[PDB]
Amino acid sequence: IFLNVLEAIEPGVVCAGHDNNQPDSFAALLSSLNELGERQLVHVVKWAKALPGFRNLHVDDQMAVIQYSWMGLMVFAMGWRSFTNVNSRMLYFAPDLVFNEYRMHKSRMYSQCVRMRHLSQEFGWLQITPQEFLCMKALLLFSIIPVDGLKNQKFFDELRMNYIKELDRIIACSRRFYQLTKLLDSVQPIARELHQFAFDLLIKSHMVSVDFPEMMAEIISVQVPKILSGKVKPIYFH
Ligand SMILES: C[C@](O)(COc1ccc(C#N)c2ccccc12)C(=O)Nc1ccc(C#N)c(C(F)(F)F)c1
Repeated sequence: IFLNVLEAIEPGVVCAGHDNNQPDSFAALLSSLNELGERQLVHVVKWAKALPGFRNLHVDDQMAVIQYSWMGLMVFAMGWRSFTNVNSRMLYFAPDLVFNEYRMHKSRMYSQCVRMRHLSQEFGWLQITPQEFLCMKALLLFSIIPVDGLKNQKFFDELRMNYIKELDRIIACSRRFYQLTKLLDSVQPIARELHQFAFDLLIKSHMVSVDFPEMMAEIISVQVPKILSGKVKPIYFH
């Protein structure tokens, strides 16, 4: 039942709308990454709200965790696509936005991309199944909260616990749980580097010819700083 649900609500492919007939440029690549992220958010919200038990959370907490977890969710999903689609040879951000090393360098996000490629390879090395991927991704939505707590911390704690239990079941074991939790923890530092990058870019957006979509600009200026300043922190297993 649980896996049936995750499979059913998994979003289809989301395209960036990038012009691949134009020579690569920092401005063009970043405008496309921004647009892609904005398009993806729309689906992340619909996805999250259709997750088992998600509606139990206080309305404010729902929006909050989606926004805090947004980067991590996409890093994880992107690494999986890269693994399944091109065996981690390139970063599959979208069917029309595939990054080779040249693009990684021109985007000025090289270090972050390399780390995501390593994550992509991990899916292969650990032979992560599509079902483990789905459950781990759902768990990622419940892996970052305010140090001060949510409006209804109890409901969140209950939900996170239940999702960990579903991962347990899909595994059923100790060694596997160790690997998977270690993998999940690895997503956080990567999302952090991207959060920092996004924040720095927004602040200087008017000087690099980059354009930021409405929702993304709000989240980067309201939510991301809470993460970078340590007011909102990921939940690590280890
Ligand atoms: C530079 C930027 O356009 C900034 O975009 C974001 C800024 C702040 C976020 C927050 N909070 C945020 C959360 C989620 C996605 C993007 C976000 C970018 O990184 N885009 C990007 C687009 C698609 C995927 C994918 N898949 C990824 C990937 F996750 F890194 F892989 C990255």
